[PDB]
Amino acid sequence: IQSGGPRAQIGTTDLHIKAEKLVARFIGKEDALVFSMGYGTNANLFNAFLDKKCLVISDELNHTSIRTGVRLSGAAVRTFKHGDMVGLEKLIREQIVLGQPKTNRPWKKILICAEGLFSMEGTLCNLPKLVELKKKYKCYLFIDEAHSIGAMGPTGRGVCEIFGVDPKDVDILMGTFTKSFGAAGGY
Amino acid sequence: IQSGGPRAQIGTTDLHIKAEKLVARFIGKEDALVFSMGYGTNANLFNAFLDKKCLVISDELNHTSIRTGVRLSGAAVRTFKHGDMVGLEKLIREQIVLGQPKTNRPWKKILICAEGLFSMEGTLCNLPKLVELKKKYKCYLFIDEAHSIGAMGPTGRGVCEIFGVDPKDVDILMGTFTKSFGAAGGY
Repeated sequence: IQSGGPRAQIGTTDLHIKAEKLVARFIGKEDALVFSMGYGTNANLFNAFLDKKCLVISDELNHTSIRTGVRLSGAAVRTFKHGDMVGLEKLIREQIVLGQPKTNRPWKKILICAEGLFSMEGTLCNLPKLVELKKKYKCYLFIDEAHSIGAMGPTGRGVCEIFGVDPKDVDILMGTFTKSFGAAGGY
Repeated sequence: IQSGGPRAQIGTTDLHIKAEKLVARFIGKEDALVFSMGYGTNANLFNAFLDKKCLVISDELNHTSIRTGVRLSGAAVRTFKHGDMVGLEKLIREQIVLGQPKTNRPWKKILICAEGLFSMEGTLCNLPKLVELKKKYKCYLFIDEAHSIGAMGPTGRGVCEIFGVDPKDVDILMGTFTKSFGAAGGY
């Protein structure tokens, strides 16, 4: 029941490797990592791959962990009304045109954050149209499948199975084992 | 008394090579070209090395040939009042900040055009301060020594000799043999 330390120092075992391989095969992607907390995952991801010259366009109903993780990095934030895609496209166009505030230089990067299922409304996210705009405007996509994985779809793979979307158009997928697997952690 | 054709086709002789070498040695630069007209030189230079995403900051008293050459290329033009350097620095700063019009992207290039001696006022150009700002703000310098070369300076080299400026801070120097050499052409 005792760990050794960080994964980089001594903490890794073969069980971690097996779990990562099995999760990656289950989702349909190439590789995966596992952590000991979902809140920590969402809080420490964006700090790692973002900066203060980038932009994040996230839904207004996102979880608190995503907000904390984005706040820790330094990027700019703009939100669109929940379940509205014309507003999303309009915001994307306007923010590409305007550029960085007070300097008007081109945005170095644009990331879109959403959720597979919002667990206060019960609604889904319009994944096919999100893929359409991300391909058209060269954005990136981040999806949080905390409540979708394991419990939705014909065989339980989430919203990609529900909408028939190939799980290669989504740049980063993350979820937790807490909701529908009776365990703890994230990936 | 007959030429053959363009310099690229058959028109070159050894006399052209000797003249280019001697002019380059006389001015103090590394290499030079000679043409058959000064108006044509000024009209066809900027078309060759400029574009529509660049900016030209020229004095308000420049010759007509410079204006035609700049107009033929497509670049944007802004002028500063004659004999005023605070306005020049202010314009440089504002135009670097603002960027390309209606798009606000960074200026791809900035070129400053002046004259060694303005042959309607009799005044010179403040070469040392022009060099100071071009070095400070990373601009480029173009000088038109039509009336200065041959007839000004301790030994007749122009405004570089008058101000003691090393003729390496000036990116492009051009003049004519019409005024003070009793001939025709330009370099």
